[PDB]
Amino acid sequence: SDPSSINGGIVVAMTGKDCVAIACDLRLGSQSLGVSNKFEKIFHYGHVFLGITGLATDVTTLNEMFRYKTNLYKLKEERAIEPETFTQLVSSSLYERRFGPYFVGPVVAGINSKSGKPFIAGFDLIGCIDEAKDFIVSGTASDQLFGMCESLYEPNLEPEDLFETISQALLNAADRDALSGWGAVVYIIKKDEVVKRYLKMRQD
Amino acid sequence: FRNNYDGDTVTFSPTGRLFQVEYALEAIKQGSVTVGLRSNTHAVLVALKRNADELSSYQKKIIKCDEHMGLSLAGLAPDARVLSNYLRQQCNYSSLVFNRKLAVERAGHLLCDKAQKNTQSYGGRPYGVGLLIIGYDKSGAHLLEFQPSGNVTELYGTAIGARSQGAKTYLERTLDTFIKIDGNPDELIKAGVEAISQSLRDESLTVDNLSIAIVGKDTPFTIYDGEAVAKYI
Amino acid sequence: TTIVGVKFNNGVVIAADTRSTQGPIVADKNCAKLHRISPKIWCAGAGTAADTEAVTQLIGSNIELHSLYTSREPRVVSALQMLKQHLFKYQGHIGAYLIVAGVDPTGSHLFSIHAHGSTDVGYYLSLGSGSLAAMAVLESHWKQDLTKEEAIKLASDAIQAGIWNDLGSGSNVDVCVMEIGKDAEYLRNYLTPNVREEKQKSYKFPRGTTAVLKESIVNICD
Amino acid sequence: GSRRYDSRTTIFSPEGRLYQVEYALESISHAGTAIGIMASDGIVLAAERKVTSTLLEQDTSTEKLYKLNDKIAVAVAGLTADAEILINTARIHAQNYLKTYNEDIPVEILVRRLSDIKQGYTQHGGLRPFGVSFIYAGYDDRYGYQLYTSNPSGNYTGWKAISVGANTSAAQTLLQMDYKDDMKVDDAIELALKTLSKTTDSSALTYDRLEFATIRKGANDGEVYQKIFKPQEIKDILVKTGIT
Amino acid sequence: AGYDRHITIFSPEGRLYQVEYAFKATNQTNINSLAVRGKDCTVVISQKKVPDKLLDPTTVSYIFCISRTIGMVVNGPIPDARNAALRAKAEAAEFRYKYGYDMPCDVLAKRMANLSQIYTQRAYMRPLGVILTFVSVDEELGPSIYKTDPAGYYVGYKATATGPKQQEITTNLENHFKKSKIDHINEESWEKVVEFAITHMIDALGTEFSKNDLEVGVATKDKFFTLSAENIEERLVAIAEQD
Amino acid sequence: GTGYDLSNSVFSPDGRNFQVEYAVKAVENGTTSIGIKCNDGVVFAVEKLITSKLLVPQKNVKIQVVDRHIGCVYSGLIPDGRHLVNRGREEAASFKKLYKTPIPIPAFADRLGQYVQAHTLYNSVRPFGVSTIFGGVDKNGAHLYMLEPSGSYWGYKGAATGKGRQSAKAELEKLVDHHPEGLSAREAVKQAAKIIYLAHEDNKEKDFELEISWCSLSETNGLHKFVKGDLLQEAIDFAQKEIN
Amino acid sequence: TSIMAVTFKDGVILGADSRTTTGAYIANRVTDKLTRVHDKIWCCRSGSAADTQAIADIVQYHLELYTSQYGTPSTETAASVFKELCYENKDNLTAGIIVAGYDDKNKGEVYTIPLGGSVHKLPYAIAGSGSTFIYGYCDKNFRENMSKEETVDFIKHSLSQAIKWDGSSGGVIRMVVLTAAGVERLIFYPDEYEQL
Amino acid sequence: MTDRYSFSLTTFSPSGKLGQIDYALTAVKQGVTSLGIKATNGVVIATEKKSSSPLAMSETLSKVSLLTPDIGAVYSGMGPDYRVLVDKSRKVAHTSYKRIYGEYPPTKLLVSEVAKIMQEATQSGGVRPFGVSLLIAGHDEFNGFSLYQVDPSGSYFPWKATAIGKGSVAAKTFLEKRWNDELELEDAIHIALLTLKESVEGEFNGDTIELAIIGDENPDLLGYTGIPTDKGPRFRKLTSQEINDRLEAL
Ligand SMILES: */C1=C\C(=O)NCC/C=C/[C@H](NC(=O)[C@@H](NC(=O)N[C@H](C(=O)O)C(C)C)C(C)C)C(=O)N[C@H]1C(C)C
Ligand SMILES: */C1=C\C(=O)NCC/C=C/[C@H](NC(=O)[C@@H](NC(=O)N[C@H](C(=O)O)C(C)C)C(C)C)C(=O)N[C@H]1C(C)C
Repeated sequence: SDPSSINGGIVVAMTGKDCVAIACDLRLGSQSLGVSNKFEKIFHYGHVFLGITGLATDVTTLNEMFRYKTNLYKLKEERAIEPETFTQLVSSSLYERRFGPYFVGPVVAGINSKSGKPFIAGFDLIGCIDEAKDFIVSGTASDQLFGMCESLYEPNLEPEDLFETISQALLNAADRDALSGWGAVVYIIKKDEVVKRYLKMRQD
Repeated sequence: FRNNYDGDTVTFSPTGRLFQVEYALEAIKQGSVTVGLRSNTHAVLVALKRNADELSSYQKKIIKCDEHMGLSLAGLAPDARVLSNYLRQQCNYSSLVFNRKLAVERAGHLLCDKAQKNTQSYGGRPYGVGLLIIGYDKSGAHLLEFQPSGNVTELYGTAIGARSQGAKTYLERTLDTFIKIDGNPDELIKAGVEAISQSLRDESLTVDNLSIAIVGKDTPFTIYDGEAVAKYI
Repeated sequence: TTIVGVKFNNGVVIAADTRSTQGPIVADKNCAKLHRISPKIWCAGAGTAADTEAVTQLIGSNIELHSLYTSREPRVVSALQMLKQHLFKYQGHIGAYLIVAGVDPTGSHLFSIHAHGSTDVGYYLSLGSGSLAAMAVLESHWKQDLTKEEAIKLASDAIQAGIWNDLGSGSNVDVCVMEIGKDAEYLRNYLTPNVREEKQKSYKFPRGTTAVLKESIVNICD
Repeated sequence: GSRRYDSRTTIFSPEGRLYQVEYALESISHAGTAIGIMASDGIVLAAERKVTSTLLEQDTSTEKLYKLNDKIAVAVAGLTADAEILINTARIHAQNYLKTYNEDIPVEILVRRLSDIKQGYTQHGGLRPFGVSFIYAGYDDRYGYQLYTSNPSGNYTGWKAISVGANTSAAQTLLQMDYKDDMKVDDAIELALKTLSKTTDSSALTYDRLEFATIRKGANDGEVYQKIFKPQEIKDILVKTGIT
Repeated sequence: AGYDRHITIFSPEGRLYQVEYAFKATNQTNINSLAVRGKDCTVVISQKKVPDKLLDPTTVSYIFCISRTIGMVVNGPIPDARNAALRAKAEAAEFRYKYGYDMPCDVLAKRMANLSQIYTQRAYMRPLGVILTFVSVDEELGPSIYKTDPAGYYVGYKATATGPKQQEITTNLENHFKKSKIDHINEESWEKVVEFAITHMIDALGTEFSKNDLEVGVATKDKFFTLSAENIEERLVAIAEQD
Repeated sequence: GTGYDLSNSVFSPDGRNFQVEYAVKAVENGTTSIGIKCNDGVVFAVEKLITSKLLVPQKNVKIQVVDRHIGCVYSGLIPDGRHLVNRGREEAASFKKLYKTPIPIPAFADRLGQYVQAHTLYNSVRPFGVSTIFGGVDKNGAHLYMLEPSGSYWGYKGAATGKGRQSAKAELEKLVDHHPEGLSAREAVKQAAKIIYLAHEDNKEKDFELEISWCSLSETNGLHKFVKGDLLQEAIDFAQKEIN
Repeated sequence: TSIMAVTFKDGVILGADSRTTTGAYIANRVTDKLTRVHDKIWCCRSGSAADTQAIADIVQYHLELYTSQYGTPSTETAASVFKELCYENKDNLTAGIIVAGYDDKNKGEVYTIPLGGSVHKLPYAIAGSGSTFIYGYCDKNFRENMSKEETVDFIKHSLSQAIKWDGSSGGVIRMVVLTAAGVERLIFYPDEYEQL
Repeated sequence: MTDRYSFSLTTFSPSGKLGQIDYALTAVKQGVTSLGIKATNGVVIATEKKSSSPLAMSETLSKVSLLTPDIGAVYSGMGPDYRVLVDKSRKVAHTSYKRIYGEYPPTKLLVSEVAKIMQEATQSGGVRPFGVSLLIAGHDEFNGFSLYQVDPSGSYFPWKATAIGKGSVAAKTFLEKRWNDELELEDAIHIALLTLKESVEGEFNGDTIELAIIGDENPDLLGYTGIPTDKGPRFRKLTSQEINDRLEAL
């Protein structure tokens, strides 16, 4: 039935002190059948990251679309696109399919290279922009993620702390969702460096 | 002069002439003579068919458009096919939609307007053929003369083509006589053959060389060729 | 969602709550439902959030171009006509319910548009799920000839009626004042009566709590 | 009607030549010279800025070297406006290839496309051809460094060293004189500047009249790098090579 | 090569002959017209010459009502004049429908000027041989005069004249203004502004007029109307009892 | 230069359009036709040349009706004339369909005018080779009009075009002076037949056939009808008498 | 919704309630259902607000353009444009419209255009949900050529009964008088018409 | 009817020249002088308002146009061509950029768009090139201030300062002398007025001159308050008064 519930999966972003984090599970199943535990849902164009939950085919399609668009954007603008701008591009791109949308739940995370300010935003399937200053959740376990975040979260966490927090939010939420899990990955983003870690979680 | 205003039909000459139409009009004069005349009961078409070799055939000059209407051509054979086919559709449309026989006067107006369209719009060329239309409708027997300029006229009789002026004078002279040949087709046809012969020169009208058609009161438009016209030579 | 519009002796003011929802879940606890069409023409929107934003920016964009073309200040009746004809063209498929207001060379104006394209005109209006709660307040306290402050109170009170009594409404109160003589003043988060109480505990985890399978640096430089 | 004013841009001459293509080329011949030299470890693009001034801003300026891809770039000779139209369709073509196959577009595939577009304005449409000639410098894992050339006609060919624009005959001769298969990028870089220096219609070959680009495989990495020199970088290389 | 004179493409001098010849056609009617701005009205006077006895004088006019508020006087052949009027009327109705307010004089003029500009650039469209003078009492700009030509040009005026003797009328008016120092006729009633208009037309042209020699249009707050032969006469008698 | 008369939408150096002027030549060469505006309708008359005894008398009607209250007669290229009427009928039909009321003559006149003026805007079309006299009775009385190949048209008291347009105009102007209080439909019919007979002198070579039609509030009830039988012969007599 | 138009001696009068609804909620209690399409040609709207407004807005545009080209349009013509729109788009419209206009030669005319898209010229017309409750009342009280006073009364009484029984109707009663004298807007409040 | 002009009206001559473009350029030369000057904190563009009748009201006609709140344009050549170009330019800034990214286009890109429109009128069927040259001056966050020139060919280039039209040769020379990479906006405005003077025959005042600049943000010109990140338009057209006050210290 619900297209956004065929493959499953979740994504979640969070802001910390001069840093942003974004994580996702690795499951890609077909209803109850688990099919792949290597389906990362996070992508990036320059220093801007994009996570996408929803129907796998569209997740793939949107990534290929934003790569196309961000590449041309760099060639013409002669600079990499910023988080805020990209958010707009994501929003208009989705609304352009207003009456036959892609079944995805996009999440943007990054640091404005010019202002150094952390940025995260979520969108409904037709572009409605939700720009939160703390966290953004998406996926079949979004309710669980909201519960986790609303409690675990606290402002200006240091990278090392934000990592614990985001990982625990993701992990415990996925464990209550039959369609999420099968491995997770977490990105900790700072002005200078970006670290990627794979979490150890239940495989059921 | 002329050379600067005859490259198409979308150009008027300094004197208000349309040369392309006039040149088209010429193709008719170069065509084989054909005659048309009518009484109050019938309308008749007589045409001289022309051949290429003696190993060839004689190109048909008369075309039936419906059971009550038909015509004879002079000029571009293809164009006559196009126009007569258009006249067949109009006759057909009038029957299918209104269960009404297309009046000859109306058929004429249609042809005129169709022709006119290829004389005011760039790209098109006028039709290079003259047509004589005869038919029997609700107001009786009729004869029309159609010119590629779009001018369509109702007459008692007429002729078009090479040496046509011959027959036309004859009819213009015989008028009072043939227009009264009512209830006697063979007489109207004979008057028609006598008219056309006034435009002969090369030879005399033979059997596979003459073509006659007739329509009237209780006479569905029919063409006669070969031995069928022998009794008139 | 609760959005209202109130006229006062020398202008017009519009207000709205800041809750965004998806089913019974709050999507955004502080979104902005007040949209700027032109400097002095703002519009409050309810219904499908993406729609209130898109249609609002589309007409706004066209109003901008029209203004440059005609060398005149945009007029509310223009935003109103462009919006309604658009919504009508889409047989109500664009879930936008708007309260459009502002001041222009012809005075101050207050209208409302419904998803299918019909429009209303009045001195006080309300739309959204909190529509009824807000309207009860307005029906109980509006009077002709209100002062800028009176109007802001009334508008702000009506939104609260929504925040407190309507489950689809909540959080803060956003206001925008458009007075016939001055610049329009947008008051983002004019009221913030819903601050979360200090959490009972901190859930900051002791580092090393999360089991990591593998690590690596990501190359962002080209 | 209209026929009267139709130039008929797409017809053969009694000799079987395409008038407009010929004339377009005639136009190109007066454009700032552009040179492409391919070495074993890289490619070099050099072009002379036609029309310059004290006031012309150069840090912001670009009129002959355009980046099409991350591994492909072109040098322009002719109508800049016309070139941009083509350049943009080219950038799009590369991105499409990438989206369809998840692989960077092979250099020749991009060139054949652009050449095809041109070829079209040659056979139908009643429009004028693009007054442009491109020198393509790119790299892929199937043919390594490649250097191509396309002109108003819609034909393209590969080269070791080539020039387009003004004084090509002179430039070609000089390159044919000192080019050697075993050249190294810096070798090519010098040969390039020297040739221009000899064909220039100007007094001296100053940096403010040049655009320079190199596609070298930065050894400390293992990948290929595209670099369009900035005013100062050209000013430097101009001193070293011995033209100061 | 010598066709840069038959269609709207450039000549070596960078000129558009077809546009210049279009201007030439505007004088075909051999009629002059002038517009002046009152304190709160706008008036356009135009000569009217109906020498044929078989014509119904009432059906002859180069003045048009584009909308309740916009009035237009044309200098040029009637068929192009009517082609232009009809378009402007449609442009005015449509504008009101889309934007919700009455189209302003200057805007309508800009829109028509742009349309003219296109015939200047597109080869299959010929310019219209007419000069359009639009007048009204704009709700934002007050009395207004905007005129457009076959070149796609237009601008607003304090007053203006058009036709074979445009220069005479113009300099006459220029003078009156160098005198008054104000950019309009300081008159409350339009009847007086109409009288001023006709008076100066006579001075500059050195000709006297009868009620059938003129055509007059007046634009007031929320209405543009034309005068009748009698409305004119009454206005003509008035100037007579001043001289 | 020259050749400003080969393409239609072209402006000559003195601001004219020769193609349209040449059209007028075709009109002037046509049969003479007129229109007289009486005080409750209009009368239309025209010259039908007997090119031969072979033409069936009365059988080639020239005057045409548009809707049920409008009459049209023209001189010049007949086919062009019919073409314009077909457009008029469409235009009248479109108008009625939306506004219910049959098209007012003044509205109809501009419909024809805009259409004809349209054929002087492009070189891909030829101007109309006819001048048309037309009119009828509407909500505001009678209206007579004449349209030129230029698209120009005005309201007339009397109108004439064609070969004998001068004789006619002379005669029409006379009437105007001898009837400052108007003319009756019955009288216009008679007078018209005469004007046609006189104007036939400039073509006295071939014999002709007269045709009259009218639209009078009191005589035809605002509807357009052809004058025939007794009233027709009677007018022929009145004309045949004063022609001697 | 309760709307009616009555032709009388000096012209014609249009009347309507001011209630717009969405279910049982009164979206607007001071609605103006008497819409102007020309100087002296107005209409009464019933059914979809969105549809009737869109239709009216278009007719107004057509009459304005019509005026620019052929002078003043008749009341009949205005009814014709409405009808054309309501008939040709019958499958996507829910508009019951009454067209009333005053002209110097015909006094006042009334054309009712019901849901189907048909047109009906009448001495007076009633429409809207409230109209059903006053068919009897109006049939027994309408007289041709009443005076302005009698007409205003007839309408005030009729609509008060409509407003009384039909929940979709209510608010104030609005009237528009169209005569040679000009255009007059009348408004009657509950307290006044309720106790009639 | 139907535009049968589907073929190019601008073609290559045997010499390789594109006539119509050359002629268009000629038309630009005949045009009234206009110039541009980029300072370290602003850009200025100006031209002379050659009123074509003492009865015309030169204010009702602007040669200096705002394209986006940080980009303005001025020209030389055919006024009507420029006008429609300005409308297209304002629209393209929306349809091809703001509607996609929610922000106005940076100068080079908008210029790039306008340029394309002109290039097309040089190759499309049935049209003539535009008879104008433009000077676009604007500012964007990542590129700062910039000045561009766009020709009828569709070509464009960045400038520190330049002039086009009638006395371009002379004006350009006067600018090459006075310009330096340390000018402050006020200085450029001054150099501007001086440069323009030479090219002006008779009257030279705030009523016969038209000048606007791209400089600091103008919150006062925004029209509303309450949105921190929205600080106001950088484009500002000087007033007749402001121009005269300057001419006094000229
Ligand atoms: C005002 C509340 C309301 O007026 N109505 C309640 C419905 C809420 C709408 C809006 N939230 C959303 O639109 C959410 N997206 C969404 O519903 N998408 C549809 C879906 O079924 O998934 C698509 C369009 C078919 C999400 C963007 C939050 C909301 O909260 N409305 C508020 C106010 C206007 C933000
Ligand atoms: C006259 C009352 C009626 O004639 N008929 C009752 C139907 C009402 C129509 C109109 N009000 C609306 O259209 C309101 N929207 C609406 O009803 N939407 C439907 C819904 O049930 O929510 C959707 C389309 C299923 C709103 C736009 C005001 C009304 O009140 N009609 C009045 C009079 C003509 C205003």
